[PDB]
Amino acid sequence: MKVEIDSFSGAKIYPGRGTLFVRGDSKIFRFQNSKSASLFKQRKNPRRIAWTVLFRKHHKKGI
Amino acid sequence: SGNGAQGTKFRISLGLPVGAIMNCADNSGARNLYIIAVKGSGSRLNRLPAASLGDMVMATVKKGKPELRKKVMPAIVVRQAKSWRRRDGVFLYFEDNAGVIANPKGEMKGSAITGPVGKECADLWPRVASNSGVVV
Amino acid sequence: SHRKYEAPRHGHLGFLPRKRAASIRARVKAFPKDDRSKPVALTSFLGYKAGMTTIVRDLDRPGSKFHKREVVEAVTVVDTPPVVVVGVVGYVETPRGLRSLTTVWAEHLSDEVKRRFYKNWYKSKKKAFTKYSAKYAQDGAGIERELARIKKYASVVRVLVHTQIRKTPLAQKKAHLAEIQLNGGSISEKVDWAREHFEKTVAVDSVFEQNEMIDAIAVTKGHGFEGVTHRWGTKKLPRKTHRGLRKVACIGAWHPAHVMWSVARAGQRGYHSRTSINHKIYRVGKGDDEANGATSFDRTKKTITPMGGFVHYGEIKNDFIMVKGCIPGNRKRIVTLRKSLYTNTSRKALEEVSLKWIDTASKFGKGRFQTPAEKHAFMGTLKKDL
Amino acid sequence: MATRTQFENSNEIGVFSKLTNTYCLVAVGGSENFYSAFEAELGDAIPIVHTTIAGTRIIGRMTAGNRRGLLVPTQTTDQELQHLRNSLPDSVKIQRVEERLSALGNVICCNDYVALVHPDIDRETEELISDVLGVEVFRQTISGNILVGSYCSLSNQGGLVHPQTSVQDQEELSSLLQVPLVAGTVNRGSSVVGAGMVVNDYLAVTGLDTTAPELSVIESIFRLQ
RNA sequence: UGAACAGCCUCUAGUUGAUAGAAUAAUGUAGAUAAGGGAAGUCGGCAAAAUAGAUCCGUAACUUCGGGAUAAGGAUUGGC
RNA sequence: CAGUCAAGCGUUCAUAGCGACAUUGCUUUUUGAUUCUUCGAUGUCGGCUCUUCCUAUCAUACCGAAGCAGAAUUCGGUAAGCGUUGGAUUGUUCACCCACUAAUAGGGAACGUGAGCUGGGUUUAGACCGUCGUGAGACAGGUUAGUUUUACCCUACUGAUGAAUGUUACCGCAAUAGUAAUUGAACUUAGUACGAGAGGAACAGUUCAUUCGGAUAAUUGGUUUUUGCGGCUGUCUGAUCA
Ligand SMILES: [Mg+2]
Ligand SMILES: [Mg+2]
Ligand SMILES: [Mg+2]
Ligand SMILES: [Mg+2]
Repeated sequence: MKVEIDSFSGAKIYPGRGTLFVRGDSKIFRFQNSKSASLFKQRKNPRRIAWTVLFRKHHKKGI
Repeated sequence: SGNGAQGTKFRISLGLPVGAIMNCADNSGARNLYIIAVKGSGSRLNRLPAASLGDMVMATVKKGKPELRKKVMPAIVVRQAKSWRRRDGVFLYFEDNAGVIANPKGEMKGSAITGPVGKECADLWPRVASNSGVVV
Repeated sequence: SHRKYEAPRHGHLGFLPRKRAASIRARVKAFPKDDRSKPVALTSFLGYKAGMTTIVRDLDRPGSKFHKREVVEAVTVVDTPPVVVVGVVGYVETPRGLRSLTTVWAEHLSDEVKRRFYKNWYKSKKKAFTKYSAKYAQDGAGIERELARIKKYASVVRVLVHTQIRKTPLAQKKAHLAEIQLNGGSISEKVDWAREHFEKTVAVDSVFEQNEMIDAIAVTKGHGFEGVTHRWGTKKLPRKTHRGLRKVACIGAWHPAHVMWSVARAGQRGYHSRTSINHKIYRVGKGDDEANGATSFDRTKKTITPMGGFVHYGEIKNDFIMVKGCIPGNRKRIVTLRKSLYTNTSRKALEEVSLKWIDTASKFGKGRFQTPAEKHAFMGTLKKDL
Repeated sequence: MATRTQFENSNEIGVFSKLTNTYCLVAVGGSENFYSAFEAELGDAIPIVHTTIAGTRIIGRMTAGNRRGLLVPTQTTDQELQHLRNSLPDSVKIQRVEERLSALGNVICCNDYVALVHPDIDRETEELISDVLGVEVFRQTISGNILVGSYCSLSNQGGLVHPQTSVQDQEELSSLLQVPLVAGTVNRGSSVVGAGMVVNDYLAVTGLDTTAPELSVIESIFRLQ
């Protein structure tokens, strides 16, 4: 199997878990759950959502 | 589908009933396709015949070029936008409903496809896979 | 006049009446056909439904489009402690059917099985099978005359067995007792096997093995009184309907001047005994073993229990059967697993199955992690961890 | 020979197969006649690999191949990649491409020396093609057809292009590729020539409905005699 | 608060009256939400949804020249 | 709706398929005829919903015949097990087109079914037009608006208890009753059999799908009084916190 990464939060996606979304510019996004999927559809920036890997990498928290 | 099927297809969750309008992905000059029928659909009282990705439908061009309007022609669904499950269990969906024009044997009226197509459609129709830019 | 448009009948007439089951343990109405050539073995087993999970396996179907490709499938887990053999019974065959003639019990009966013979256990002198054990502890006098009676008569031998409810996380303390048919050897060999196995435990791998198609017999989940729309699946009446719309409009013609039995009506939904056939065993797990949830490809030592335990059930410290798909009944319910009544080839019942990965994430939410070590490695250190 | 073959009824052989000088790739769900054509014509000198790319029977439109290298999309699994690594000779290099257009047979029309690509590919993918295939690259369209792999059939000796192609585009592409090009049809008039057939230095395989003048044009432009 | 004797909350004053208790089946009455499609339902878009204040831009055919007109159609709005 | 007869048709040849002139029937989904029952009232159109029955079988199963070479088709037998659709117009039944499908067969059950619905039509009282009439008014002529009541009783049906079989508990047997699965596509057989060619099968095998049914909730989606967490408006608790 392959363990994919969340396109919004960077969480690990196990097989059969979450959803996938193909945008009209032929780019693939993978969501581990409906929470990150709905934040993506609400167009929030993952650099400003405090629990994401990209936020913690930006803010040097636990790095 | 029916006649021009290259192999079989697993059941995809039906997302396009009769009366649905989808974008027309090819370069044949048509803008949208209006679904009036699904090939191979069964019979149940009050149930609308619905289409999924890779299905061949009967459609009319509601908006587009006048030599394409006001007649029925076969079409092939290439983008579904209703989420369906594969046998590897990913749930996936596009962001719009889209199809292309074809004859009853399945070869495309147009020549190029804009945007992605599904692999369940590209495996089933080789001309769509031939003119398709990206297959996901 | 005739019905204007044809449509199939709502519901199945062969599952009637849709009433509550007589007991919470469903009856095994038929056992596999005996042949007197195989060794003496049980035909079924008892377990408790624990819950469901997913696996990933590589499909082997030579001709499918998903041949030699990974698929993810839903399996359900049945917790099976080793069952305890107490008692055998023989059945002679009469022109009015099968009839039991004697029952010979084991000597020492445990408290969890003799709680089955009581409604108020806490106020009792516990006098059960005391004079029967007094019939024992002679040499043999009142014992092998009944055993030789079962040998001389009794064309069908069945074994009384009982679960070990105290090994499970259930709070019941009162074991389930059942009859399981023996399907090997002659009548004398059957009763000799039973006599040797009195007061002894039989494990689940002695009766089941991998890639075996089995049947699940259980009572379904109860739902109480239900309207006709969800109980039978009839069409909802339109919105501007006076006096309600979750109904059936015409419940019969003028003649015959009675409501027919075939008309769908409201009543009890669920809690019916069902037998679902052709479920493939993917794993016969051992409870005396770590890395139950590990495969040859995963190879991380984790048990089959998910994070936080099975929801509403608990732990799987005993042996278990991983079986493909859905079985009737909800969690914490007794379920009888039975061998197949026929030999199925089908190129699907003969498929050899080797698992790749078993899901052990939490079912009490959107679990991200399979093991607490993996969760700690991903999240780093926290405030509570110093 | 332009060999008449069908893929279970399909007269498009370039969709289901990829033929180079050094190797051949065929789909796993193929008929005995379809395998027997490549086995008889290619012989034992050239390996034929039954492969699946990204879970799809279509492999010719998914992959772009060369005698020096093979390009596969991102969606190709590790089992398929390892099977291709074992089955293929050590000379060829197999490298995954991470690019949005992701259907490399449609995107790329290539031979041993020179390649035509889709105009809008990424620069990293262009450099990856130039590295792995060792092939100089041009971004060009065939009379406005962006899918140069589907709308051109190319070999070392010559090339077949789209029938509705401007003549000026024909000498421009011929001078750019240093091979003679002919506008023609395959499979009783189907426009998609690269999807219609596969060709290499000594073999061309086409659909059964490809007519005799079309087959004569094929053998003339590819010099298979 | 707000344009406002609108709606919502409060002060003075006045009530705390309308048989109650326990459970939460079906079918109701009243209030709601729904993936994908969007009137295919129906005699008929019945019912519901959508729109909504204010500022700026822009506004057709026709006309009894007064209108149509908030036509249609766009953009903005907090706190400091 | 079905017989019988056989002048003819069918190249030739009554009867493969038909069949004139005659003549014997069956049916009660037509319309009449009659007036028996009901006028101290049996709710009179159509549709929606739902069950069952009939066979005079549209499809599916197995067969017989051909003016059956193959493919397609036609006639007939056992057969009612199983299915028989989505729409535009019209209040309609009916009809007529579009389209899918294996097929879109015909009917009954107080012209099934209004204390099941609806109320478009018809069929009150308002109103307009045309024709007729001096007029009041008339018109199976056209148009528009027009209150659809009651079950808590008995039976039936669906589910639920329960006295009495010395008491109580556990494990069972099985009389009787019900019953369920259905249809298609693709690959291959095979461009094979057959045929002069055009054309072009079938059995076995494999992978899927349609309709139906019984469960189930690992995953995905829906639902939110977990009023669980966060945010936001207005007001009130002097502010802050809450
Ligand atoms: Mg209807
Ligand atoms: Mg009727
Ligand atoms: Mg009927
Ligand atoms: Mg859960």
